[PDB]
Parts: sequence; structure tokens; C-alpha cells
Amino acid sequence: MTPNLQLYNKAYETLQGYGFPVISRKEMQQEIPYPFFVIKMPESNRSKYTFDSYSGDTNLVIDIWSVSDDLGHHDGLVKRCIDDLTPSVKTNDYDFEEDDTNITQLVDDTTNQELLHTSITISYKTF
Amino acid sequence: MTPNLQLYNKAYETLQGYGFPVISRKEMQQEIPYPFFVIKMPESNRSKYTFDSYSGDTNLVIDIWSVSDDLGHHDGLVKRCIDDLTPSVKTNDYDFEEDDTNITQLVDDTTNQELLHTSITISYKTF
Amino acid sequence: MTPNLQLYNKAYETLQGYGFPVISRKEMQQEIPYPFFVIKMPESNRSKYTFDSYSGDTNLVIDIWSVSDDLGHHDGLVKRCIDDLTPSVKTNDYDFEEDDTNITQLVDDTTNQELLHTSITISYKTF
Amino acid sequence: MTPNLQLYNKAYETLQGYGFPVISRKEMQQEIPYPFFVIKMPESNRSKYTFDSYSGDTNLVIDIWSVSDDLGHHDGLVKRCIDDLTPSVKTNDYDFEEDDTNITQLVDDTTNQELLHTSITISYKTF
Amino acid sequence: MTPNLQLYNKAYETLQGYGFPVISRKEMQQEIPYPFFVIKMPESNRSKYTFDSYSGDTNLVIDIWSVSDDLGHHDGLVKRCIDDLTPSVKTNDYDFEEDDTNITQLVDDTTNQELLHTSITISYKTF
Amino acid sequence: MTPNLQLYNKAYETLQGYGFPVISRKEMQQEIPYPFFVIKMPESNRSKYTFDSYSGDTNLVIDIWSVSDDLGHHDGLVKRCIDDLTPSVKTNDYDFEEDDTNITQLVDDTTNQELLHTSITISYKTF
Amino acid sequence: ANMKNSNDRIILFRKAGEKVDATKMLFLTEYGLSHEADTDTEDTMDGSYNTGGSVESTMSGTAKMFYGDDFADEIEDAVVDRVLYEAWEVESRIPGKNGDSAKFKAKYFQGFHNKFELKAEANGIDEYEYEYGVNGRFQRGFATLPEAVTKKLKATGYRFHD
Amino acid sequence: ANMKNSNDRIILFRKAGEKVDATKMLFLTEYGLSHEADTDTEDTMDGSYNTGGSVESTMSGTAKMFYGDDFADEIEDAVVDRVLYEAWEVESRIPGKNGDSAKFKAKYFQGFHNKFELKAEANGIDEYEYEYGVNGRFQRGFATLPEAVTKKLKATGYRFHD
Amino acid sequence: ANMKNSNDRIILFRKAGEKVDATKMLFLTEYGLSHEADTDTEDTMDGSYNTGGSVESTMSGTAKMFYGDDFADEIEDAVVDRVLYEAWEVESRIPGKNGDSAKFKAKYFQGFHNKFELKAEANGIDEYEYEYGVNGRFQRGFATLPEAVTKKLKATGYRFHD
Amino acid sequence: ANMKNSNDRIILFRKAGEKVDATKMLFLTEYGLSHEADTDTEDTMDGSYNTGGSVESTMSGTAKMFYGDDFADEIEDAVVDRVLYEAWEVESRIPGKNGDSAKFKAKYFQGFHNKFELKAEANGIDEYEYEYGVNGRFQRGFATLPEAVTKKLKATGYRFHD
Amino acid sequence: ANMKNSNDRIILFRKAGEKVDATKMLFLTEYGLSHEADTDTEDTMDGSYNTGGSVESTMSGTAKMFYGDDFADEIEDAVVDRVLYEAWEVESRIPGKNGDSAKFKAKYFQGFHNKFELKAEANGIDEYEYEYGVNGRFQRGFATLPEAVTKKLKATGYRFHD
Amino acid sequence: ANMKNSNDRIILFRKAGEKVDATKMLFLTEYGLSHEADTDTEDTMDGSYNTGGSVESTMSGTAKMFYGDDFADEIEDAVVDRVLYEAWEVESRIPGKNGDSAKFKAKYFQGFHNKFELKAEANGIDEYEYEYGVNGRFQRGFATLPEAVTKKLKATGYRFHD
Amino acid sequence: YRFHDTTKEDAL
Amino acid sequence: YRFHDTTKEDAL
Amino acid sequence: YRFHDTTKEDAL
Amino acid sequence: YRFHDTTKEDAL
Amino acid sequence: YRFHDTTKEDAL
Amino acid sequence: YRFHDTTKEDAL
Repeated sequence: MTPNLQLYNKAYETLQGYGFPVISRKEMQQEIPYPFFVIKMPESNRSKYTFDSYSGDTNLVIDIWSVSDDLGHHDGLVKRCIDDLTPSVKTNDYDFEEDDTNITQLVDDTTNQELLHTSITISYKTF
Repeated sequence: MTPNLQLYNKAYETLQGYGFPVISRKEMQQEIPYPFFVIKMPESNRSKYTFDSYSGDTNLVIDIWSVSDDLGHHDGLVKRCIDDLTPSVKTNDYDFEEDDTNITQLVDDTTNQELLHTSITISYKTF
Repeated sequence: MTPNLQLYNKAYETLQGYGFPVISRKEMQQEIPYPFFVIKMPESNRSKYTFDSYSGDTNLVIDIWSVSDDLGHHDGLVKRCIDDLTPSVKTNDYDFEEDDTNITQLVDDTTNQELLHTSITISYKTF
Repeated sequence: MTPNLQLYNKAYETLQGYGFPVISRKEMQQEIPYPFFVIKMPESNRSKYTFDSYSGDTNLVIDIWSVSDDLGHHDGLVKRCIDDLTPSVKTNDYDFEEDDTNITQLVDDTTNQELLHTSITISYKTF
Repeated sequence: MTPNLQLYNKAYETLQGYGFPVISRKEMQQEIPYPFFVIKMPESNRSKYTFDSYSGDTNLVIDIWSVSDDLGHHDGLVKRCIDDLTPSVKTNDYDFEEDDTNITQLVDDTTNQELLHTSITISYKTF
Repeated sequence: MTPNLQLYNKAYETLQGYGFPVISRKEMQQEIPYPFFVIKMPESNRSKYTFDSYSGDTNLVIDIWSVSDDLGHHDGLVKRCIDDLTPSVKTNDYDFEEDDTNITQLVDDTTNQELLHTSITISYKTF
Repeated sequence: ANMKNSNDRIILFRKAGEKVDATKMLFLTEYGLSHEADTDTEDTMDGSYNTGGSVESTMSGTAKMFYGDDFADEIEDAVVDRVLYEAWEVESRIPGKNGDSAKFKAKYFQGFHNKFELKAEANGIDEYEYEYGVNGRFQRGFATLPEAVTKKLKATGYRFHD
Repeated sequence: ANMKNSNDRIILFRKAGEKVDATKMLFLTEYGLSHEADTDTEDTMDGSYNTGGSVESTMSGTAKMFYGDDFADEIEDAVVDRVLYEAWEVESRIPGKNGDSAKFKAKYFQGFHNKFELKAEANGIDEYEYEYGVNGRFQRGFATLPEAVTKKLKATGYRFHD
Repeated sequence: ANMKNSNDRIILFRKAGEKVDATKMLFLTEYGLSHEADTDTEDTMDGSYNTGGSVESTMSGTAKMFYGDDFADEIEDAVVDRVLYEAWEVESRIPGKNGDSAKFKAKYFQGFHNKFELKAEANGIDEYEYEYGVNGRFQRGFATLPEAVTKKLKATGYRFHD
Repeated sequence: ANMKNSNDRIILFRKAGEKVDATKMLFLTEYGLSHEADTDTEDTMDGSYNTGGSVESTMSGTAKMFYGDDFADEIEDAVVDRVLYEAWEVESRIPGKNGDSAKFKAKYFQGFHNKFELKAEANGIDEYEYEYGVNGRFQRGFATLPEAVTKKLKATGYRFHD
Repeated sequence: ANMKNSNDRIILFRKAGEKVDATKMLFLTEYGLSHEADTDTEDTMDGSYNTGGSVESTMSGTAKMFYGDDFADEIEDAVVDRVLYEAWEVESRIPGKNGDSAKFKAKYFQGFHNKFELKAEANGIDEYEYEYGVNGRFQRGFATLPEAVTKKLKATGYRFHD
Repeated sequence: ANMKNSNDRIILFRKAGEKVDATKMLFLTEYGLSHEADTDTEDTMDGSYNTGGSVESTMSGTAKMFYGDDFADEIEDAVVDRVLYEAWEVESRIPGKNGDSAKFKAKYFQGFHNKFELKAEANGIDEYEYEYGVNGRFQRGFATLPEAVTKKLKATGYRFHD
Repeated sequence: YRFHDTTKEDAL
Repeated sequence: YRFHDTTKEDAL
Repeated sequence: YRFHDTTKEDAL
Repeated sequence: YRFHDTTKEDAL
Repeated sequence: YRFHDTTKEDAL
Repeated sequence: YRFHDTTKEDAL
């Protein structure tokens, strides 16, 4: 497998344990209670790094939707994700090390409802 | 809690003490007399800083709406915010230190009324 | 008061002395002869500068509208503004020093009449 | 031939060997089963490099479309392409050396079906 | 006068001597034969340069419209303007020195006729 | 002549020798068999380079259209042009030295037909 | 947490031997204090060993000049006239424990100013930078801050104030 | 895979000759350990040859100062008073094999601190940097990490914790 | 507030010993004045001490050359002919108190020019830079500015004027 | 065409005089070899001439440290203990012609390691860099690559493999 | 206003002692002329004083080489053969007053070329740079420009012309 | 116009004293030739004067190594074995006038290679750079280019060809 | 020398 | 000198 | 030397 | 010294 | 040396 | 030394 799939699987193996539903995209006939996790397949750069290995940069986005009724809970989810997937992720072929994590958070009204939408971006150096 | 939420709560604890209304987003059935404060959830970058800690960058946006009838009072609110939230904010888990503050004002006619819209951005380094 | 307001007022106290009308925005029932001045609330960055003070960059835009019948006079207004507002402005709390000034002119036909639109930007370092 | 066409031909002679269909663009009367490869003509920069040769940057993009029912297989195609086209490609007139490879994936719903769209970019220094 | 107007005038005093019509913008009731010159009011930056003077960058654009029947003549006008306005221009208050000149030519079909549009930009450092 | 027109003419004197039609822009009543060359007038920067001369950067774009039935031939035209116009072009007043060439190809379906569109850009230093 | 900002250090000077309150160094831009031992090593076929040479100690800094001032003029007098100066470095946020309750943790130096450069450039406030050579062992202690300067004469605007 | 992060190195110090537990160097920014042989070469018409001069060895680093601390104050005392200091470099993720099961692979040095600079700048946490001169052959071994410091006193926030 | 702009310093020169009004150094781009003591330290087993060596003092600067001028030609004559020059640095905005009411605070130097470099580059106004070596103690005082140069002969355009 | 990638060079070492297979230097980041002649020139009024001094030769490089390793620890032992080391530089893609068919073109050196620096930085894999001083004339030849290391123990992922 | 462009300086050379018109240095890219006094200072307990050492003077520059030329070949001959060269620096826009009406203000030097480097790089027109060491006092005067070179042989294109 | 491209210079070498055709230095990236006179100056109270010391001359360059080659291996042999090498610099576009009609303008040197460094970096073609020390006066002439190398063995692709 | 406080009451 | 462990039980 | 004013009335 | 191969069969 | 003009009529 | 041509016919 690519590092993209390896990391993406490890991220499922993580978030799917909380019990809240995890999706890559919502289909029309699929009923999803709030809060829920959207997770998007990583981007990965690669380049020659030593005489014996590549190294590169893998960017993961996971994306947390909630009703705005309870912000402390929604932030508890965001913290839970960051604490599980940082500082390092180990998988069969690849190692991942947090370069930086970016939290950006919005109030979304697109759905006639005041949702909270947090995007968590993590840049992993990979070896 | 994330630093984002901790900061956001400390900003409410501050601004709500002036007695003018503070809101994240106005709902349709909710009547808000001017002047009023809009306050927008911080962004946070995080990266390794020492062998023993992270550091990063937390960006706070607060946003003051007033009718243009009296500019000196509006600017009094702007200065009162800046003086309360700078140079440093201390909270339970995190410290915040002003790196810069940016004040921009626009004359807003979107609402068939001449409003003053001041956006205050504060960038805190955080530890 | 912020530096933004202090500068904005010292600009009014200057430009309002030429006798031509000075406005922030024109309202629909308000009749304004040409030429006239539009003046827009400054932006201000702030950052730590010494162990004892902030310093920062405050951006002033003043904006001159005239009929194109006589360009020498319009340029006389431009030069008069620049000579009154540079190299330095002093006010009660703040000092301002010209970092640069940018003059741009357009020929504007939005109003079924050939107008001249000059935008004067002055960047002040402030202390 | 240019390096563009030399590379493009070597790319066909690789990918077309897997038995899945390979196209530069789909025509309306042409029925293509999933999964399939779109392959797009390289860009090339060329410049003087030594007193005796040019050298330059040749940018290859291949583009893998699959139904989302089985992600492990799609990733297997991705990895198979990368392992065949890197680290180096040799052809009659030109040599190509991987500078970097960038893998990006999207979930594509444009077609009333949940497709996986992987874009593979490889930047070859060429001599 | 500003440097903008001083340069704009010395450009008219040159171009208007060729006999072909020179305009800043065409008005609807005004009939202009081809070829003709559009000349646009300069931009000017200013900043402190020595303990005794400012200096700055003043940008002049003049713009030549012709029918495409004879390109050698249109290029003759382009070369004539550049030779008459570089390397230096002297005027009463200001000196101007060519920093660079940029020529671009389009073919323009906006008017149901194939025109040639050349834009000549000259950046003058000014003292 | 400017260097622009000198180079543009030298490019016609080359390409017009192949016996395919060469055009600056196709007019509606004009029938053009494939393949054909579009050619666009060079841009030219200029600046002082020595105490005795200017020098500058002149950018030539030629643009080759063909039906996609035979790609080897289209690439033959691309290679034949680049081989005829590099590394250097001499003309009466100016010398041109290749600094870069950039080749980009697209498959174009704008015309209800699958055409190949190759853009060849060549950056010449000039003296 | 509890990271230590640079601007909480207060640098004070006074001319040695005259009975006056120490004067604060305003508008510091950057600062540094340096200690350096000139150890040699001595080789022998029994084995090399390291010998404890003497230590040089020096304080260094940059400041912006301003019109309501006379102190940079004193620095440039002192470097030429070789005047001995006392100096303190005080940590404005570590208070003394008891008895010293009103004082703040400090280092005391005395020594000579050894460098002064004015730097002036068009489009800029002119800086000066200085170096000070410490004599001997600097002495640890607690220092009284001049309260009239540090907290009474507050000023509005971009000048720091409570 | 199995690349070695810098931050897994733990640097410890103690003043030589006093019976106390070693104190950890917190908030290192950057670190380096250097060994270098001062070889000469002797020419002769029979041919040149290289002669095995002595080796100089030194440890160097930068840290951020903080208020809950007293150790940079010890470094700056040590450089001036020429106090002999023991130091360890320990690899927090290589454990000892048996008997040493609770210990981690280490180098032990003793020597003197030879440099200390404070660097302070407006808009910045002030750094200090130091240099330590190793005496003789550094000694290989396994070191006990002070478990109360390294794993018991965890703290929330940006400070690293499990 | 009250920050000190660089361009308010006025630099004046005249050839020593000839009875003429001082001539202003026009179009300075950057400027600096430096004083530096060469103090060594003498070691002894009773303890090291620092010895008060002599001070070297120097003034330095860069200017743009222009056609209505003859002064850079005098600088380059002076560096070769070793001509003694007086020079003033005057603060154009600090006036004297009384009696000196028409004068401005100044330093007076006399000494020799020791360096002159022309720098010329295609696409540029050519600079010259110089260095001046001060003799002895510079002298404090108040200096009369040449009013005809500084305020009477104003010029339009980008040349500074009221 | 046929340009020579750096990463096709294989660098091998072993401690001199012990009968063991050479160990490969894994994870080189950058590499270089330098030869330089210390020529003087002697002037005479009949004319100057150039005199053929001796040549100094040295090999240098940077590597990433990793946990499945013990070789950096050998380099840092060798620099301090002045251990003589053999080293090879082998060109992994030039095979020997006949008889040497299984071997690859190489240089053989023996000499001493003369430098080792660890460089550790927050947010980074810690590198080590080394220098090695060649004794005498390096010797040309063909070298057998350790096939079990170079081609048998392949690993998945970003580690290079066929 | 009246700022002085670099490209208005004309640099001329000729081999010393042969009766020929001076040849212009075409395609200068950058230029500089330097004078610098090697002053010592002598200390005494009565007070230090500054002593007037001798002055070194030198001219330096860079040019682009071209095919219709033979002069860089003369510079590289001159540096090796130690040929004495005369040189002028002429200000192409300051004319002489009367009698000298056709001449332009100049400096005259004679001396030796002391440096010549060719610089060639792929994707570039090769430069050469040179240094010229002035003998003695340079002499002021007015110089006739070679009118056939400077104004008669004009050329089209990017070569400067009226 | 007629600017001189760097890549029209051809650099050739051969081992001194063996009867073989000169071999071309392929894939140069950058190149330079330097001459520099070690002039002293002698002061006297009658006046200082400049004395004509001897000249050092050297040629320098950088190239890309490739697999179809054996010449960099000769450079690195030559620097160590102190082998005397002849070298030419030829201007591929200045032909000789008559009789020399088939030859191109050149400089001839002989001397020793004095430096060779091989620079290899991950993600890069390894360069080597060299220095060559010229003996005596270089000699002017016209050189025959090896036509079989320069024009017969043309190759397709990015390798330059007509 | 010993430590002396900043104030004139503890002059050198 | 030999190796000594970090703890006070192995003081120098 | 002492201080001398800029003007010719206070020549050296 | 002469050339020696990498392997233990050609130890120094 | 004195000043000499550029032209061959004022050769050294 | 004098000039010698590149070719083996003009070997040193």
C-alpha cells in the first residue's frame, strides 16, 4: 500500500473506536446523527532524502461536525483526535511524525441549522 | 480543552463584562441592539518548539458593529477590548502573548443603514 | 483613542479647512459639488518594538474626486494634501512619520461623466 | 521526438500492459469500464546546464479512475504505477530521474456515482 | 505640481507633435482616426532616500491603437515613442531616468475589426 | 524596428518556409487546413546592462494546432521549430540567445473535434 | 508555560562613586550578557589535561535614541573618559522573599564601557549600541527598582503602561 | 523507518562531588556533541606521514529560560567559579538489557562549563546558550533516569506528556 | 513618542586653518560615529585585572554624488594629501538655551580623512563613502548652522523643503 | 545522458586489522572527497618557480542516525581512541571486467577518523557528520560488495529496494 | 535633481610610453576607485597621538567580453608582463571652461594592472574583472575624449546611441 | 551585439610528454582563469614606491561526472602523483587567419593540477571541481581542435549538436 | 566589591 | 574517571 | 583643542 | 599499503 | 608625473 | 616553454 492508504486506515482504526459515525462522504439515503467525523484521503509528497531512502510529507485532514448546542463536547472530540494521532503514528511500512497541526473552526449555517465545523489538518514527515 | 476554546472562553469572560451583547452569529428571531460584539473562533497552528514542549500561533478575531452616529464611542470600545486582551492572557493550561494586533475599520451600508464595522485581529504566540 | 481615530481626526482638521466638502461616504439625499474629498478610516498594525514600547504601521487613504475639465487644479489639491500631511504628523498620544506615499489616478466614467479619481495612500510608521 | 513524446510513449508501453484501458481523453461513443487510466502529455522546461548539454524539468501526470467499492485495489494500481515509473526512466534519446512524486486523491460524485480519482504527478529532471 | 502631472504633460508635449491624435479616453461623440495614442496618468511611489531628499518610482503607460494592415508602421510609432522618452526626461521640478521599459502587443478583435494594441510601460526612477 | 518586430519577422521567415499555413489570428472567411501555426507578438523587457548598452528579456510564443490522429507528426513539427529557432537567432540590429524553452500540450475539444494544441514559449536574452 | 519574556529585564546604570539613584536604560532593542573562560589544554605523553584559565565577562546592547534624553550622551562620554560605571540587571517579576519584599532579583556589576556606536540611516530612527566590560565576579542580590520611574511616570499611547 | 528523533536525548547535569540526584536540562532548543583530533603531519623526503595528536571534546547547546527555574543561574555561576560538573547524555528509548533493565543507554562526562551567553530580544523569549568542555575519555554506560522528574510530574497543555 | 530621526543630524566640514564657513555634507545616505577602547586584561595568581588602554574614535558615512558639487572632490584630495579637517555633527532640532539661542547642540572634531571609495554600477547613481579618524577628545558645544544653506536656499520637488 | 547519480556510490568501513566483512555506511545525506597539494613557490631574480610540496587527502560526510544501528557509536569511539580504519568507496554500477566479474570499481583507503559532530535540533532527526584523514596514496581496485547487505536484506516502504 | 549617473564616467587606458590615442574600456558593468591611508597610532602616558602613514590607491572594475575586441587580451598580457599603463577617468558631462572647451574633467593615473580574472558560467556571457594599482598622486585635469569612438561610430539596437 | 558566450570556450588537457591527442574536458559547468601580481610597496621619507613582485597564475573549474568517462579519474591521479599536465584554452569561434585557417585562437599552459574535490549530494549528479597551477608565462597561439571529438561524434537529445 | 542597591541611600 | 549513575546513591 | 563654531568668524 | 578487498577472506 | 591628455599628440 | 599544438603530431 501507499503511505496514503496506510495512514488513512490507521486514522479509521482510531476514530471508528469512539462510536460516533465516521464517513468519507455522506450518501443521500444514509442517515447520520450528529456529531460525526468526515475524513479525507491524505496528500503525499515524496523525494530522495538519503542515499538509501526517500522521505516525504503527508497531509491528513479530518473534519468534525456537531450541532452548536455544546461546544465543550465538540472541543473534547477535537482534543481526543489530536491526542490519539500525535506526536507519531506507526504502521507496517511507514513512520509518521507530526510536523505541525492546524485547527480551523467555523459556524456553519448552510443547513438551516447552526452547526460547528472544525477542520483538523496534520502534516506528517514520513520515513 | 484546546487552546482555541480556552482563549474563546476567556474572551467571552472579558467582553461580556461590558454589558453590550456578545454573539458568535445572529439568529433570525434574535433582536440585538447596537453596538454589539461578534466574536469568531480562533485558529491555532502547533509545532515542536523544544525537546520538551510545543509552541505555535493562535489567532483571535473580534468584530465590533455600531451605528456611525458616534465614532468616538465606537473607538472607545475598540480601545477597551485591546487594553483588556493585551499584552498577555493567562489561562489554566496555556499562556498567550501578543505578537501583533491589526485594527481595520469599514463603513458598511449592506443594511440600508450606515454602520461602522471594526475587525480586531490579535496574533498570540502560545506556550 | 486608538491611533486610527487620532490620525483620522487630524486629517479632517486639515482637509476640512480647504472649504471643499469632505466625507467618509456619500448618502443618497446629500448633494455634494465637485471637487470633493473622501477619507477612509486608517488600518493599523501593532507589534512590540523595544522593551519599553510598541511601534507599528498605520495606513491612511484620502481620495479626491473632480470633473476632468481642469487637471492642473485637481493636481493642486493632491499636492496640497501631501504637503500638509507629510513628512510627519503629531497628535496627543501618537507620532506619525511618512514611510512612503503612493499616488494613483484613474479616469472614471461610471457616472455618465468623465471624472478624475485620485487615491493618495500614506504609510506612517507610528510610535 | 521531443522528450515529451518519448516519455509519453514509454508511459503507454508501461500502463497499457496491465490490461485495464488507458486513454488520453474519453470520447462520447467509447465505452470504458472501471478502473481506467487517463494519461496527460508532459510539460517540459529546457535550459542550458553545462557547456555541452541542456537539462530540464519534465512533468508527467497520470490519472486513475475507479469506483469506491474497493479502495485497496485502487491503491494497488497507484503503487504499481509508481513502482514501474520510478526511480528512473531510460529511453532512446533521454534519461529521466524522479525529482519528486505527488499523490493526491479525491472522492468524485460528478457522475451520480461515488468514484475515486487519484492524480499522480512525477517531476523528472531530464538529461 | 506632482511628478505625475509633470511627466504626463511632457508626454503630451512629445506625442502630440507627431500629428496623430492623442487622447486620455475616447468620448462617444468624438471621432478618432487610426492610429491613435491613449496615454494614462502615471503612478508614483515616494520614500525617503537621503538625509536631504525623497526619491521614488514613477510608472508611465502609453498605448498605441492601429489597424493591423501595416505592422511595420505601428512598430515605427512604438520605436519613435521609446526613443523620444528614454533614457531620461527632464522637467522643471523633477528628473526621470528609465529603470526599465516593457512592450506588449495584442491583436484585438473586440471591435469587429482586427486591431493592433501595443502597451508601452516605462518605469522611471525619479529624483 | 523594435526587437519584437525583428524577431517576429524572423520567425515568420522560418515557419512560413515549411509549407503549412502560418497565421497571427484566423479570420472568419479564411479556411485553414490542419496542421497550422499560430504565432503571437513577443513581449520585451528592457533595462540598462552595461555603461554602454541595454539588454533585456524577449519572450516568443508559437502555437501549433493539429488533429490528434497522428501525434508523432505533430511532435515532429514541435521539434522542427525548436531546432530551427535555438540556441540563438541573429537579425540585423539584435542578437537573441535562448534562456529557456517551455513546451506545454493540451487535448482540445472546443471544436467538436479532438485537436492537439502545443504551446512553445522561448525566452531569449537579447543584446 | 511560565516562559520568560525578554522585556521583563530592567537594565540600570550609574556613574561609580557619586551618591545618586540609578538611571534606567530606556528603549532597549536587544540585549546580551556573556561569560567566557580562556581554558588551554596541556599535552604530555602521560596524557593531556585541561587548565583553568581566567574568565572574561561582558554585557552588550542596543537602544533607540530619543529627544527627552541625556543618557546616550553619558555613555559616549564614559567610553572616552574611561569612567567607571556600576550597572544592575534586575528581573522585574521575581520579588524578594522577606525583608527584601519590595526588591527584585538582580545581578550587580561594576566595570567600564568599552564600545559605543551610533548607527543612523535615512528612513530610520538612529540606534546606538554599546559594550560594557565587567570587572571581576558579578555579585548576586536583590535590587530596589526606582518606583517613581518604573510605575509612577506612566505615559499613554504605544509606550508600555498598565 | 526507525529514524532517531533528537528530542529523545535527555541531557543531565550535576555539580561534581555533592551527593544529589542529577538535574535535567529542560527546554533544550538545539544540541551538539563534538570530538576532534588535532593531528599534524611531518614531511620527509622519504615521504610524509601523519602524527596522532591529542583529541579535544566538547558539548554545546541552547535553551529557553523560564520562571520556575534555577539552573541557568547555576550554569552562569559555574562558568565564573570554574566549578567542575558531571554530565550525562541519555537515550530515552534504548533500555538496558538485563539487570540494567530500568536504565537507558548513556554517555558520562565530567568537565567544566566554558561558555554562557544570555540572548534577549524585544518580542522574544530570551535564550541562553552554553559550552561544556569534556575532560578525557567520555565513558560509556547505562544511566538511571530520574523517574519522578521524567514521568511522574506530568503537566497539561503544550508541555509534552503521555 | 519623541523618537529621534536620523535625518535631523547635520554633518559639516571645513579644511583646518582657513577662515571660511563650514560646508554641509549633502545627500548623506547613512552615517555612523564610533568610539572603542582597546582594554586588555593582565592575569595574576592573586587574580586577573583589566587595564585601561587608549581609545580610538572614528566617523564614517556614505553619500550620493551630484553635478552641482565640488565636495567629494575635496574629500578625495584630502585623503591623499593628508589634509587636516575640522568637522561638526549638529542636532538640527536641539536649540541652545540662552545666549546660544540661535545655535544647535553639536560635537566638534578635528582629524584626518582616512578612506574614500567611489562605487559606481550600471543602472545607478554612483555613491562615495568615506572614513574620518578623530584626533583626541571630541569637544561638546553649540554650533551655528549656516542659515543661508539650511533655510534660505530651499528648492522645489523631492529636495526637502518646508 | 549517462549522468552519474551520487547515490550509486557505496561507502564501506572496517576497523583495521580485524578479520571481518566491511560494514556499509547507511543513510548518507551528503558526501565528498578532497585532495590538495601544499605547493610553495620560490622566487629568484632569474625567475620564479613552483615547488612540489606534499599532498593532503581527506574524505568527509553526513549521515542520519537511526535506532537499528551501532556504527555511529563506532565512529565516535574511533575518533577518541585514534583507531586506524580501512575504508572503501565503491561505484555500485561499474562492474569488473573478467575474473573480477562480481566486483565493482573502487578506491581503497586506510587512515584515521578525525572528526565527529552530532547535530540535534528540535523538530528533526539528529545528524552526525564525520571527517576521515587518508594516509598516503589511495589505492585503485575492484571491491566485492557485501551481497547479503546490499541485495538480500531488502525492506519495504521508503527504504530503497528493487 | 542633478543626480550623477554612473554610466556618464568614461574609463580610458593606454600602454605607457607609446604614441597612440587612448582606447576606451567598453561594456563596463561596475566600477570603483579607492584611496586609503595606512595610519598607525602611537601611545604615550602623556597621551596617544595619530601618525600619518602613506596612502595606497587603486582602481577596480568588471566588464563583459565581446568578439569585436582585443583589449581584455591586453589586460591579461599586462598583468603578467608587468607593463606600465596610463589610465584616465573622465566625466563625460562636465566640459572644460575655456580653451579647454572641447575637453572634459578628468583624473589621470599611471600604474600597473595587478589583477585579472575571467569568470565564465554556463548560461552566461563571460565577464572579466581587473584591478589597477595607482602609482603616486593621481593628477587632476581636463581630457580630450576620442570623438571618433565616442560619437562618430554609433550603432543601432541596444548599444547606446543618440 | 557580438557578446561572447561562455560555452564557446573549449578546455583541453593532456599528460605532459606523451605523444597523444589532447582530450576535451566535457560537461564543464563553470570556469575561471586568474592572474595576480604579489606587489609590495616600500616606504621612504623621500616618498613611497611600488615594487614589481612576481605573478601567480591559476585555472579553475567545475564539471559533472558521467559514466562514459575516465578523465576525472585522471585528474585525481594527477593531483596525487604530481604529474605535469599541458592544457589549452581554445576559443571555438575565432578561427586563424591564413595557414592556421583550420585552427582557433588559444592559450597554452603547462603546470600541475593542485586540487580535486568530489561533491556528492542526495538527489543530485555528483560534481567534481579542480584547480590547476600554471607554470611561468602562458603562451599565445592557435590550436587545432580535435575534429573527431568536436564535430564527428555528435549525439541526439539534450547533448549539444548542430 | 560587594552588592550595592540601586538607590542613593546605598551609594558606593 | 569511571562511569557513575545519575542517582545520589552513586554520588561521586 | 577647544570647541570652535562653524562660522568664519570663529576660524581656527 | 596495497589494495585489499572488502571481505573477511581478505582481512588486513 | 604630470597630467597628459588622451591623444597621441600628447604621448608620454 | 613555447606553444605546442593539441595534436599528437606536435607532442611535447
